[PDB]
Amino acid sequence: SGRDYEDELQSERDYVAGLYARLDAERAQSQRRYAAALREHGGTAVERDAEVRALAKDIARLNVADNGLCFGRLDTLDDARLYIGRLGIFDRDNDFEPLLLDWRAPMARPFYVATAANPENMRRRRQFHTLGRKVVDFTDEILGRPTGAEHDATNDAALLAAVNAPRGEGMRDIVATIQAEQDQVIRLDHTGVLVIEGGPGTGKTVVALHRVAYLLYTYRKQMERHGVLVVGPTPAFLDHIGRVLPSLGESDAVFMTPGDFVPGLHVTAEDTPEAAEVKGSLKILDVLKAAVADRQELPSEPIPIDLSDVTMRIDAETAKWARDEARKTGLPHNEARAEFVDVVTYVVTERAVARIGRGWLTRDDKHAWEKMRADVVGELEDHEQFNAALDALWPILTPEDVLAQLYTSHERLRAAGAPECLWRADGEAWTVSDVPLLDELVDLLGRNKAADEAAERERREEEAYAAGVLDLMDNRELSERAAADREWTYGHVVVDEAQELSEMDWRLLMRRCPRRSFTIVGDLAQRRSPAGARSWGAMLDSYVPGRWVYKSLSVNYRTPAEIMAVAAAVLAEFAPDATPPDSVRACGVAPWARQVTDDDIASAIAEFVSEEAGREGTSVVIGPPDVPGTVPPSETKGLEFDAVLVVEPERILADGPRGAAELYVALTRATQRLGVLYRDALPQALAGLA
Repeated sequence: SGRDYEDELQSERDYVAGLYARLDAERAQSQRRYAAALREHGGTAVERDAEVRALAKDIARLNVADNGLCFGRLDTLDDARLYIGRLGIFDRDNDFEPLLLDWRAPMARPFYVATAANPENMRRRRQFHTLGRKVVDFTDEILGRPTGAEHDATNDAALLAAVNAPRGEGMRDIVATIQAEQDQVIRLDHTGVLVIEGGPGTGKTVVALHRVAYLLYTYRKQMERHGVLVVGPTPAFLDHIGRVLPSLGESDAVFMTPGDFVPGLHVTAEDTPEAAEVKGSLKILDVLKAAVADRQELPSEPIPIDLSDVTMRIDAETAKWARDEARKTGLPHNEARAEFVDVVTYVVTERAVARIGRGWLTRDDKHAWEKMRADVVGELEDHEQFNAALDALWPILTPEDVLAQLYTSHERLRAAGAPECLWRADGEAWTVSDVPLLDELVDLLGRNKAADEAAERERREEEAYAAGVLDLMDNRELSERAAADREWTYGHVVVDEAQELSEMDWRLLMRRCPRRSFTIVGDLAQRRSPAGARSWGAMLDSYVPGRWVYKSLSVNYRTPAEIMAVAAAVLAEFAPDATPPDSVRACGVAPWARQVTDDDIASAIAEFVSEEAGREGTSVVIGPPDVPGTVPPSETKGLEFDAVLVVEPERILADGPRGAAELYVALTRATQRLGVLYRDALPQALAGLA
């Protein structure tokens, strides 16, 4: 925040205001011509209709571009300024100098594909963050070795400028290496599944978003109507993405946490690690199917049907055989219900007619036999007891019913083949591991056609009553339509912190992306989830074996080396095979530790809070929920802060079998300074932090 930035922003605001003035002038001219064409067009009806439609299309085109007219600016190496927006605007008075470029024009291509290691003759790319007509702010990206001058809202420019290292045995530009790796990630031709993995502080998220922007510009024909699915660990991370997400053209993005997959349901609770592991693996699919198959009951004792004349019954043999036929049909449960009903009806009807036709009737009397069968079927259809018995043997199911009955009772649990770990008192107390099972049960169960039809006709009847005429009887945004439907298929899927996704989450995401375009971002060592990935292949080979590309970003520049010494020391203990990233930037202040006493903890935390108010940037306190004014490390899993104050490393390191990774994430969050307080002693680590 500074007067220079404010003045540059004001200049850009004035330019955008002039653009909007031109927009309004053109819209006024178009509206006047539209009225004139409606009222006084002397041509034929077809010509009048054509001109009126052209003007209406023009007016609609102007209106849709009113919001967020301008995307940003390109500063060429030759100092030429190009403005990129939703529409092209030209001066007829000066031979059509473009005041604004339509983002799809070739001259606007660099705004999407340009990179800091293979620039398209451009010096700088500036992005405008806007609301309505006003520019809320702007952010600069320098396509070279930045000097840390211009404001970027990501600090990458200043941090890269703050690089510090000797030339080395072989002279290396260091910065150019980072630019080259990020470019080679971004400009990759492979449009299939891509995996980006790098140590913390390498800015993997922004690189991935740049890759997404490049893909969505290059292949806009194949993806723009399908949109993007951005999956994040926490809502705050998705707000961060919303802040830093580059231009997508006319496309749109749908933001979801793994607990948001089921439309209309939000879940935050976490299971025990054992239950999480069993629910996350694909071998739960064997349980779920079994849990469905168990709902197809059989009579305990024969069920009297009591036809008006022949006192029929349905028995174990008939029910068993009809259930086998329905299962063989291969349709979902709520669809195979119809086959089950049909088979039982046929068996009962044939027995009943054979009884009625005793002596005098035989199958060779084809017509009499068929009409007798039709009569008996008609009588059965309205037979309340028969229908109730069938509904008791093969009920219509919903996913919540299946999972609640499965979790709440040990009998159905054993029948499905699940272990005792899954039992819980409350069936419908959903947890993040249940969401993919609920989604899969929608495919396993399906819809019952007759029930939906009856509900529709009823709804029409009550709506006619409400309208008071009883006796006489979408234009949504891409994200709105996409998030409301589970069947929506996305053109691209972005997953950051992807190591936390279990096998079932990957199954769901692949179900929602048949095109198999994925940008997967994460770091395996940082995994906190019990069911997370141990290796990318184990997750991705079930879908794209040998057709997924791996890229890495070893160089680390955003987070100081001094705290990285401690982070690498911890990494050496909870993961002996792990190799930390190459740190190429030391801070001006080393991290610090102190043994804060029991009552001094609040004083120290408040002191840090007070100090960070006069500072510049953003900072946070990481600690157990038991300590006032602190957040757990998992709540910061994908974020970055200037200053972090960590509470009781020896305590948060012990919760769960994966606490060391949580502490590693917590320590590595900071970009400027790291303070830590402990109570007993250092946890046989952090010796380089004092």
